Amino acid sequence: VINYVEKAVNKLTLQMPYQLFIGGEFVDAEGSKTYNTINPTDGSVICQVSLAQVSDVDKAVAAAKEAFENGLWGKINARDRGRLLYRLADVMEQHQEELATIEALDAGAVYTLALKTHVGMSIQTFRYFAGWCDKIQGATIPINQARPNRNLTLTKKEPVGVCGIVIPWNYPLMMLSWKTAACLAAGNTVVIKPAQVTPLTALKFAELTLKAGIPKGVVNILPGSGSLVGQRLSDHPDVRKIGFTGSTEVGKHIMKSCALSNVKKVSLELGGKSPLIIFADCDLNKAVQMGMSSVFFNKGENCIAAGRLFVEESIHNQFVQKVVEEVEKMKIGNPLERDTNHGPQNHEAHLRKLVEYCQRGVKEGATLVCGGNQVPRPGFFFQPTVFTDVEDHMYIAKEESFGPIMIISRFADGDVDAVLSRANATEFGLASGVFTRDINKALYVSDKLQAGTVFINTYNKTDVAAPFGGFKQSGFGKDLGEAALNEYLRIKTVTFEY
Amino acid sequence: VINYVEKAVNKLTLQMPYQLFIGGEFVDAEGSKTYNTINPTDGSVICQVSLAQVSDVDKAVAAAKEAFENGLWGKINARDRGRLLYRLADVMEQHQEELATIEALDAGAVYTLALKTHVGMSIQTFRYFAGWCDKIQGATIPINQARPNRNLTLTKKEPVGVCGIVIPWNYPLMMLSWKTAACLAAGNTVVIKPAQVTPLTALKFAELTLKAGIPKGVVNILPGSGSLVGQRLSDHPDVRKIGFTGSTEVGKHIMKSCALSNVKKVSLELGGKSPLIIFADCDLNKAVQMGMSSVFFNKGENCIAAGRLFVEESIHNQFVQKVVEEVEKMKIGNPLERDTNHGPQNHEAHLRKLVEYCQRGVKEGATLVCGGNQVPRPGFFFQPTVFTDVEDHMYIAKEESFGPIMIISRFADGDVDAVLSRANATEFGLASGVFTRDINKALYVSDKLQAGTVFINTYNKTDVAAPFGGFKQSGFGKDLGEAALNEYLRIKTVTFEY
Amino acid sequence: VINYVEKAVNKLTLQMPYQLFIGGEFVDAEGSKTYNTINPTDGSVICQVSLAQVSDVDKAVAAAKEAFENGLWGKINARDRGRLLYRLADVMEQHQEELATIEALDAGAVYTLALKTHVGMSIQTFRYFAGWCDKIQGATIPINQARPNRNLTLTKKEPVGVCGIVIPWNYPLMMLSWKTAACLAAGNTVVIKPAQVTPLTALKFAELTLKAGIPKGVVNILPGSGSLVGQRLSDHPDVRKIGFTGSTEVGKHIMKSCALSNVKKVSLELGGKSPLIIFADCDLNKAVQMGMSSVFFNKGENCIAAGRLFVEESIHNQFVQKVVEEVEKMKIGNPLERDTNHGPQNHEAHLRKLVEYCQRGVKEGATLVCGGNQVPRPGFFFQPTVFTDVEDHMYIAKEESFGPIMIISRFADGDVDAVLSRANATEFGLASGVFTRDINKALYVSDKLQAGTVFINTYNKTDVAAPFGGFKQSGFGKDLGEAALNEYLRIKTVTFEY
Amino acid sequence: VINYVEKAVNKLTLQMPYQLFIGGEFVDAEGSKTYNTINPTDGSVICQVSLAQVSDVDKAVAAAKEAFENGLWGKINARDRGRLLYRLADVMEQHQEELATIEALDAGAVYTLALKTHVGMSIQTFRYFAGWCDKIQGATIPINQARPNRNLTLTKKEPVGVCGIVIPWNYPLMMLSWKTAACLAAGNTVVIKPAQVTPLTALKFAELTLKAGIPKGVVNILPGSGSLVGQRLSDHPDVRKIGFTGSTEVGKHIMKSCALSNVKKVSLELGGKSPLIIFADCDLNKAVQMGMSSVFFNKGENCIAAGRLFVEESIHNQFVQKVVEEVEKMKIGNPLERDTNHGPQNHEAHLRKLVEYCQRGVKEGATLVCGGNQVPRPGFFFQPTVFTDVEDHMYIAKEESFGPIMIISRFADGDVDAVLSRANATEFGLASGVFTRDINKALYVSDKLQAGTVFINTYNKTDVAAPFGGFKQSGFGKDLGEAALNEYLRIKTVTFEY
Repeated sequence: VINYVEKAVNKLTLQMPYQLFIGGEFVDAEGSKTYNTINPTDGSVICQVSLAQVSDVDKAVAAAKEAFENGLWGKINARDRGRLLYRLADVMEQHQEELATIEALDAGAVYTLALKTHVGMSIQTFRYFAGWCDKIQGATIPINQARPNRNLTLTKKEPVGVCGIVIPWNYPLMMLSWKTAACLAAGNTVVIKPAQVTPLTALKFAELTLKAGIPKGVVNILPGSGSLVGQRLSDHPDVRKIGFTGSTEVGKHIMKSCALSNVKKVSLELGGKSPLIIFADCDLNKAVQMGMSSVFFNKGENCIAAGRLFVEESIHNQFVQKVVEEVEKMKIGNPLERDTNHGPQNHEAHLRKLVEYCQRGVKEGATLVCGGNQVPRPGFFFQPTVFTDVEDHMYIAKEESFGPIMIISRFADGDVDAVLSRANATEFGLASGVFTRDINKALYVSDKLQAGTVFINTYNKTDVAAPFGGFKQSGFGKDLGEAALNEYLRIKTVTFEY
Repeated sequence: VINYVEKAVNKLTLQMPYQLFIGGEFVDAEGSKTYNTINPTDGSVICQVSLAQVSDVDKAVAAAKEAFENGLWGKINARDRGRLLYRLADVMEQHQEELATIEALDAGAVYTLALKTHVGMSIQTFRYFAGWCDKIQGATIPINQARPNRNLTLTKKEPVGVCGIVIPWNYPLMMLSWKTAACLAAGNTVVIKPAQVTPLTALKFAELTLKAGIPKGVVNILPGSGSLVGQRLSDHPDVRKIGFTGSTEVGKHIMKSCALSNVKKVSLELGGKSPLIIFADCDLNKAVQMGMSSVFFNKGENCIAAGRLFVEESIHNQFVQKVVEEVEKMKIGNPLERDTNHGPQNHEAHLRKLVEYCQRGVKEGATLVCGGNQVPRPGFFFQPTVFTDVEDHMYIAKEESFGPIMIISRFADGDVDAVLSRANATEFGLASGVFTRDINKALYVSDKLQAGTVFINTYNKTDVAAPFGGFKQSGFGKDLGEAALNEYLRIKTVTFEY
Repeated sequence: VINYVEKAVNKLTLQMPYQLFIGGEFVDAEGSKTYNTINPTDGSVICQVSLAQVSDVDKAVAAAKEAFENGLWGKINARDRGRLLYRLADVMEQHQEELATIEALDAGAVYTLALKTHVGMSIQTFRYFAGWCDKIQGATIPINQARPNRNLTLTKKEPVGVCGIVIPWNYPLMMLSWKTAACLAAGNTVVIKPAQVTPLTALKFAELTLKAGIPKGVVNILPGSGSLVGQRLSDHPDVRKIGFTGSTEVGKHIMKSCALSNVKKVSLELGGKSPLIIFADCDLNKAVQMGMSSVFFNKGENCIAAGRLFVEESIHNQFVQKVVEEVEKMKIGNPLERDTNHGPQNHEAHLRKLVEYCQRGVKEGATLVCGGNQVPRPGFFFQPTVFTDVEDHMYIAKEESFGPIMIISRFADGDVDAVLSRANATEFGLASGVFTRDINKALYVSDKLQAGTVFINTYNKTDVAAPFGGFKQSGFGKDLGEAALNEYLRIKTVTFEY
Repeated sequence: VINYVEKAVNKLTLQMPYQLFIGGEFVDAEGSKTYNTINPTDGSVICQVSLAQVSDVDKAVAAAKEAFENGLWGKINARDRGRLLYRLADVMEQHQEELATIEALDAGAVYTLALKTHVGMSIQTFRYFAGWCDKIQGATIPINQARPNRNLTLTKKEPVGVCGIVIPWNYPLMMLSWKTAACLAAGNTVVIKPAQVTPLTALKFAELTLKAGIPKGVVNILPGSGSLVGQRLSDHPDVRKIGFTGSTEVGKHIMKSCALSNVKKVSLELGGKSPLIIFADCDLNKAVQMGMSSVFFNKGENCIAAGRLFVEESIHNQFVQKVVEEVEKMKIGNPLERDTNHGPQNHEAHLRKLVEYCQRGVKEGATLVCGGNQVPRPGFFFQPTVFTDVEDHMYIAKEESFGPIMIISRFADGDVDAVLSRANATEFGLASGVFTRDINKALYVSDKLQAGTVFINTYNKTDVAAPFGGFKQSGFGKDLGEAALNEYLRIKTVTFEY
């Protein structure tokens, strides 16, 4: 029997585990330490959650190691491992309303969006990777023959072993799912650290692994702080791989820690300052719709959000007025209400960063066209914001907001290479976009953009089959697609002579 | 007009450049600093070589950056890049005797081995990767369609940009070639740091890039110290990837430096303590030949050398008897003499280390069967050495010698799981081998060995098509094979809506 | 509602459709023509089944074509096509006892075997290929650029369209599933011609596609004769691909008919005369068990059955003695009885062929050790048969029996190339096998066998992930594995200049 | 010594072999039978060429079988096979002016074009496929394990054996090269039948394989008639694969002959009636330039030639004006004059068909804008022709001219699906094109065109890396690219239990 926090909301009775998940069991932290998780819609405490300590990380890694080395997970067929992951996706789908509600409460995710993306995409993720398990293939290789003898060379794809996954708070279930699905499909076991401020879908996911029949110790979940739990994962001598999504500075420190312990493999998705170039020959009304999506989707708490929009001089003014007209129509409110378009920011500290961000933008001389402030109501709501007259030297031209802030610069009519130069003048390279009806421009611009993803006449179009990862200081390695599996596999070369 | 050190030796005239190679020209280091390179056959000075300084590193990187961003290398067809690399291999072949002789002088490589391996495998490497240039392909992916609209998703494989390559001294030209061929085939430009003690084939290779018509700036070579030149390459904001081969300790430091600068990609090949398991049911004569090769090849200065032999108890004495008989037959001497089959160790400090290594082995209780000492002749020759009665706790059972030292333990007849457990009891995971005529044991043992390469009834059988890299603290990433290209490429996802 | 033949048997109530399945409905053939399907355990009529006519084929193809061009199947995401095929596998699993019972009645398949293989492997097949739908990917290719312009080249993997599947009677549901799963996973629609003698699991499968939600017209099933139905499919101008399994002479005629109509694509699996080579150094008791399986699995009605065993002279007599002991332990009876391990032959005309086959074997001079005859009982049972002293010139050394007839030849001790030569002296090349504990022999023999599949120290080990198809007159193209998808896809190359 | 026809021409002394090439020797046909090859520039006899008989085909196939089974070609490393094919490409390059002059003489290929395309692409083809030899790789597959035992499954890619290649007369050397390079890269041996009317570059090519060191019997060339030589190749019991390019009717007959002999593999490229769709929003002057190339390239003797141009109503009349202006500037004459744009048709019978084709187009009501008859001058020149007011039911809208005849229909402005319907209403499916600056039209149109190749904003842009082959009655299988290799390889599955 599992201890729950029960809550009746959204016409459901939520049953939320709140303890550490280690070796198939929900257990209190060492010395029963806990912390509060906060609802961004009204600032209230949802419940108390176990606060993992160093000894708890060690118990989790030990359980993951045992599950990998001696447990059923390491012995079953690749095809049966896949069956378990498909059953897990089915169990998640049976609980999708509940998971989406927990996400609305814990993260401020608009409920209708959370069904489709936060939860719906996580289900797609497990189903996609489940189908990879028995389709992961090595090679046979036509090497030179040590005549008069013969040689056969093959490669074997093998699991890396115990992995640590450290994730951020913007899409708690979905980020967990991206990495976990690929990690488990490859035959590994895992210790997951959700962001401290958003542990609840992760703990509910953990209970779902029990319903799906995932062997004990395969998945272990440790709510708690990065500087304690995350740090110990990256230092642990039995952990062989870290998968990380978060900030550039923490990513640096994680890679350092992987280096100084046991040269564990690492992949890093480190956010960005993604440019969107909008030419005068685009479909303007579509560009407004997609341009706004690029910035405001999931209240701007979106790794690939367009952090700058460059708009061609001759449509710039019409583009801005049309955006303001559409911004006025956005319904801000409780994420659980079906008419809500724009939910609260994830947590209070982040809201404060956003207020300070927009003060600095006004200070340095950009034109505030709308928004810029906390919305007057309970919780942590921020008004959808539009800046124009942004210049390349400005702080808001360089720094990632991670909030609903459209940062617009103009470019001269016909100025393709000049605008690309401005778009590429960043140490980030996560995403980018271009809107234009002209095929020659669309193709040339996507070639020249220095980003891991280029959207053409769309934005936010991710898919579980399409690899997602950054260039330069946005990190390296892919989540999603076949490419993601390579992070979680090792290649063994076997050469016979006969 | 290039300055050479000219030397008549081995029935040819060596013309050795000795300066830094930057932006397609040979140039002195800052303040014209130099150092001496030493011939391990007699301890004599071969010549003075430029000693690269930090500002030379910045010059090399800026030439590489400019070659990549604006030069012909970034504009030519992939197929034409391939033609230049195939022409480079042909120029290397035209100079194969000269290169092999430089290698014999600088590194102590036995000339007939150097022609076949050091040089011959380098020519194969460039020809292999030249064929990859126009066969590097991305994907088209069947993503969910944003109905009523359509979506097309593709991936583009793109070069990463300026790369830094830092290599060790055991196979100077061949290590350089493994990494450089894959690096250039992917369309990157490169700054290479050869080990300080062995710069000469690298600088001759650099001259050959001019004869092959490789555009200036594409290849830049900086003889000099790792603590200075290597460090600055790992720290440089314009370098996007480091490929490194060397010690675990330096690899940790490079990975750390990659993190703390700009999260540059890194691959690491870090050596190991590779076990070779010899069962009683093998062909014993062939096991002696291959077992000796596994230790003594290239005077044991060999990343994948077997660092422990486990020999089934019922054949252990007869195996050791036969090994001793063959060691007595080895001809130790000048690497340029055609009768020589064991040349000098690469440099004096390494010779000292081996003497000390064998002292510790005797001290801790291992039976010295033969060798153990410097050979009483000029230069840095070390005796082919056999230890028996080696126990798992011994220092020589855990530490990598990188010298011609066969380290033998017994295992009981019928043991398989017990010896595997002892063979896998290391934080390294580079290579391994198993000799047996039994199919079931061969397959089972290769499955169970925790190493990047498993040889079955052979050893040292590398091939340019077969990926090579370690597990655990032997690092990550591959050299050789199609898999090596992935270290040198980035994946851009492009998603259209139409 | 659907019309069923109801039958209480095996502690179940069977509900068997018996009509044509066209455009999502069971319908009578033109003129309400029918034929009888025969239970091979007693020779009784199971029921009457619609007898498809030419006008019915034209309707099936029309329904398939509409379903492809205008129906839902042609519009849904690949991922959703995959979900439907997974759902199909789940429905087949929910009905596995019933499907296994129908196969016992219709094909004489021993129920416990049918559950595990005929049905169990069919379920695996649909789940395997369901996983492929959203992982079928084309390429982007680094072509030469028409300077000063640029070029992009990609390939798209597309369905072929309407396919005809013509299958034999030995594994009615399983053969249907192999081809249909790959065909549908690639996005095609299908008209299936089951062998006239075994229509019933196919018709039940048809009903299960309704339960799974497969759009109408995607799967169409036409019980009837090959000379009428099969021939029209192969002639039809709207069918773009035929997948065929059966005899070499019908395969040739199908391929000719594909040629003369509209150059439709064709794949052919044409049976064989598969050699199994048993060396004296194998595990002998295992060789007896695996050797028995290679011949007697599914009453020898097995495309990959070993049609010749070559046994090394020093173990021959002992092998034969041990085989006869095991053959005597075989329980011949009703496939529905749990103790049965050898069921009846599929139908009467095949039983007649087996009797004549053995008559000719005795006539030409082989020694009949046991069997060779119809068992004295109702139905069409054939006694497990062993021949020894078979010479290469004999009819039974050359021609496929497709019955439970073990055909044994000796080869001299130490021969390898001589036995390989005899094993390869056939126009067939479907499967083959080798038993030996010697790694060098196993690898060498597998290299030299001219067959699509080589089993090493096992036999009948097929897997849904492992491609299966023949060389030479055994045909071309693969079922199972990623390779199977290629028979059902076309590649479009798209080249842009910009 | 080799017998040559010597000819002083184009500043060279051509040395042209004229005999059969069998087993590395040039030999007369049976009974010293010969035929005349005709210069299409003036109708003169170039020389007499051996006329292969049935007994000559059997000798060529015997030489190829022995070369494959017992000769060096079947024994060398894949990498060494690649080196020989690279060297062959280099020998062809050394003789490129000579080969291009022979092509001018024998096929009427314009010399400047023959250098760049007929010969230049043939050289690229060998170099591309030479790079594939050591990169052809099979798989290791994660099958279910027969517990308590283990299983390993791998695939091996192997050559098919003796192949026959039957080619047409439009690009004699280039079609030979496409097929032969992929065939040989995969490790096969080959018997080539050049079109009877154009044997000379093939026989010169054969001599070049001797200079390149291709082992004797690997390549065999038999000039002679399709109905005798080509027929015997497709009937031969030792030929395992036919690669064919030519007409649909011959291709059907070839495929039928493959069926009835020994089920040999077959690939077919059968020409087309390829539509080029030109929208009003294209770059019009470039549309005219590319539209002209699409038709008139290589005097229309081009299997991917646009056989219908659909031009949007609002630009139709201007398009046709510009075309007539460009056609009047075309220089018609001797293929050796360096200003010739338009050479003679390949041979007399083809010229006569072109005259009848144009009579038929006029008779059925199409408007002849220019040309339509034989240029008055010696040889077989045909006037570059333009037809407008072409309607869908017309013979010239359905049938391939294979000549310099632009066949233009309008389509209504703003229609897209309707023009697609008309473009797709053919049983052919080889190539197609679309000219438009609109990205959404380009992508949608390329998706909907039922053709193996779609060109966007270009035409005739083939590349040795980009697979080329038809859909529907244009045949199946690819030439060029990695995909071509699969026609020439077979897959062996090897499954171990241990």
